[PDB]
Amino acid sequence: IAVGMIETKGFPAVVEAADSMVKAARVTLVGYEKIGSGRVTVIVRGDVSEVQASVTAGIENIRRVNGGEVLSNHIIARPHENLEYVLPIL
Amino acid sequence: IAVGMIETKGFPAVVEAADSMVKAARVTLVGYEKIGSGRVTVIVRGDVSEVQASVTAGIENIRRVNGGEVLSNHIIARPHENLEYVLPILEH
Amino acid sequence: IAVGMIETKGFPAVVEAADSMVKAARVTLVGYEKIGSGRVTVIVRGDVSEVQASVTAGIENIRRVNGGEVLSNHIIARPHENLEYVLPIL
Amino acid sequence: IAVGMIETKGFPAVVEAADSMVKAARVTLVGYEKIGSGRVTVIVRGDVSEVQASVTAGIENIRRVNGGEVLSNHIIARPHENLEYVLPILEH
Amino acid sequence: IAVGMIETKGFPAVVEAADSMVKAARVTLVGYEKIGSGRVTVIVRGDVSEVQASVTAGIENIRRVNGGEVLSNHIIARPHENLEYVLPIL
Amino acid sequence: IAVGMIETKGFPAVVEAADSMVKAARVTLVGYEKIGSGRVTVIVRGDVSEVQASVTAGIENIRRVNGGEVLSNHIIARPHENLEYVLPILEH
Repeated sequence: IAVGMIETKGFPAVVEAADSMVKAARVTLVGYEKIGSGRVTVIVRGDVSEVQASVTAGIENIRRVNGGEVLSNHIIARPHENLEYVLPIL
Repeated sequence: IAVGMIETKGFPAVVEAADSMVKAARVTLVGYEKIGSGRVTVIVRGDVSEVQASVTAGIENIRRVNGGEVLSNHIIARPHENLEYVLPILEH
Repeated sequence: IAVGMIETKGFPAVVEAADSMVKAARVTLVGYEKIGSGRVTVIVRGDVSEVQASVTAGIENIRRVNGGEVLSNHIIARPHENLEYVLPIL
Repeated sequence: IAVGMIETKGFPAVVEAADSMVKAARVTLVGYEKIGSGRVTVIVRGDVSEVQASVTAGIENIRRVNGGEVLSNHIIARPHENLEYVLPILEH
Repeated sequence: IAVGMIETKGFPAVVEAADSMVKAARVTLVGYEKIGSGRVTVIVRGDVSEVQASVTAGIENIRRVNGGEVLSNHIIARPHENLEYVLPIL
Repeated sequence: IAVGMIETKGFPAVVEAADSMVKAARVTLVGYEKIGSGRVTVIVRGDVSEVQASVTAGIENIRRVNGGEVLSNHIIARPHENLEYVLPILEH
């Protein structure tokens, strides 16, 4: 039920973030959010330990990306149920 | 009928803001608004006291966020009814 | 029939602009316009003297906003009827 | 069949532009176009002489606008028909 | 079957680009693409020699535009058929 | 099942990228993605060898483009299935 997010400047980087994330750990990819300014976020759910593993992987592997830039990242272990239908984290 | 808002630059931050807000106090998260340029606002309604507690929590918990940035925040204790049907400050 | 507009960088500020506007004077709020770049405008109609009162209030009260920034503001006392259905001022 | 355009950075300015244009001369306001980055263009059609009078008025009246800024302006006296169905320069 | 494109910062300039393009040569205007950041592209098709003529005209005439700014331009003489329905070049 | 992407600042560049990619090798152009700020990505799928040949060609041919700029590029040889239904990397 944890949520993990990686926000990049650039689309290719966000794809590699996503790929690496789902490969590293037992997490599933649920979201891809654009907010303009080149800022795109990919979002996964899973056990916190796994989501935690997945996010670490994504951040590491983005430096493999020519032009890759990570803007922010975050994990929430136990997100409130109210978030599930306001925010595209589902 | 109070309204609280936190505007961040970055999406993960806005999610923490939201999570923190609804956890800290008895308030309902009613929305999330993009206006471009990375700027996204998370919005809650509740008793002023609870909204004030939600906003304070969200602001202080965003500093935990790697790459998190808070651009603005605001509370209106008693917003005018006119605002509800022009501005996205009732449930989306 | 006057039109008053306040444009801010930031959404919360635009809400406070709106709130203050409708509270100060006999004006009604009709519009909220986004043009990107963080630029959002709120728009009211009413008697010029009131719209005038309302805009003054909104500009004053935005400094109460943590992160508040006013970009522009304007009043038109007697807007042409052609504007009403091209521009979201209605 | 002339076309006149004024592009501003800021929405209130574009409204003044439009107001000024249709007041100064015998022209019709046919649209308003956003392309991002605050950039919004107001567009009119009319006789070249009237369009030229509209645009001049709009530009000079925007300096009245607090925070107003004009980014570009242009007139085409006799625009090619091809433009009408690719570019938003007939009534929106 | 050639494709010619002119990208400006600003809308009025893109209109003058378009106008000049279709006037200079035997080319037809097919596209107007926005990608944000003020960046708008107009797109024509025609014989390469004509498209070539049309693009030269558009670039020259944009300096007539108060506030005119050309960001990029390009011609492809013989674009792959796969481009026609992925990209708004048709 | 490899994926190749080229992200440009500017639309004409992205068209050259695409043209170059599908011409250089046996790959299919599956999309074009805007994320704002001028940033547009062109995306192909194919055998890794062909995708690698497509991307190299596109990058080197964009330097021909007047005003062309490449912001990022990337290839994933064996992308995870999960990506296909969250990210726009199957045909648009």
